Amino acid sequence: EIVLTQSPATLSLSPGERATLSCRASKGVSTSGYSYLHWYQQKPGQAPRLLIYLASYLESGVPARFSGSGSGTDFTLTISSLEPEDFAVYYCQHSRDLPLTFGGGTKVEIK
Amino acid sequence: SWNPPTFSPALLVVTEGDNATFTCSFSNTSESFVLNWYRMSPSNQTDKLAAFPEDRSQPGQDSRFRVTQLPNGRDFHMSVVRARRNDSGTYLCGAISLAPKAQIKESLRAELRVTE
Amino acid sequence: QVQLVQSGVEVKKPGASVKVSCKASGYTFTNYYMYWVRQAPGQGLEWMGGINPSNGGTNFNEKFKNRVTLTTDSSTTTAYMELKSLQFDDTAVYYCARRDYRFDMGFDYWGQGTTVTVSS
Repeated sequence: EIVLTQSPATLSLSPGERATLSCRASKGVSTSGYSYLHWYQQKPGQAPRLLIYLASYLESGVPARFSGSGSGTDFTLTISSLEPEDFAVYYCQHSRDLPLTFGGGTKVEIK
Repeated sequence: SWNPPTFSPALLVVTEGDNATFTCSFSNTSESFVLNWYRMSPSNQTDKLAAFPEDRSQPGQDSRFRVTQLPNGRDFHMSVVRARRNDSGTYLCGAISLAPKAQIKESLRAELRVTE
Repeated sequence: QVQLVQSGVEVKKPGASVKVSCKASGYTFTNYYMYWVRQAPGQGLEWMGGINPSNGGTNFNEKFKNRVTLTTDSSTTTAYMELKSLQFDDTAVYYCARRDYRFDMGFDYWGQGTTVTVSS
């Protein structure tokens, strides 16, 4: 069973700053050059939204200031310039095997 | 730019209980592209039997529809193991470019008739 | 254009069962597998299970293997999740989310969530 660990637990940032979020898997989630790791955004009380799929592909309609990178057990989500609408919790999720698990989340707060 | 995969042979005949092996050919297989193995459904839609790499989160995945990458880098065996009479149908494969707005290209369709 | 609209809030007692719906619209209902994930207060996101609308095949998290029943109706393009023998740890927000049937490119659309409360 693969466990996803997100760091940090909280980023207190102002608009215009760049957010970098880490997701580390207990086992590798990459095979044949594909990384089965997705990034979602959830504001509290609202439904999640897919941001990044296959760890580096930007979902259509999601602004280009979001980007994913990494492989194996180490993954990063970057918001190049934080906007007010970006204050929210961010989750990673793997699908290397069953069961599918999520990370604990990183809350991007306004300071 | 990329070309659609090819599916062979156009007509495959196997006896009940034997393995029925098609071949999907695609030369772009990489971190940019994925493969699908389909059989036409009663609704005349392509029902995904398998994928390369293995779609482990597909609900109700049946390992009896096996996909194997061959050493030559272009060919992929797509086999129905222990084929049954109800496995007769129309089969094809697809190649999916994963980059945002994933695009799909299908092969031509082949026929599998399981006899005896 | 693509929507997933779930049923309303559910208030249940322990031992009861609940059936949550998820009406899909704006797309070919069989081109996407449907999955169910819940989020409890004080817990994170937890995958419950999935169903292939074209053949009714399912997969499950072993925690829910014998208490969850997933069904679909293509004539109404609706996915259903039935959870029986509700206990207190079942209090959560329950989401349906779709995934491309060709390959796993994420849960690209989620329902709005269905609050289910188990209380005495």
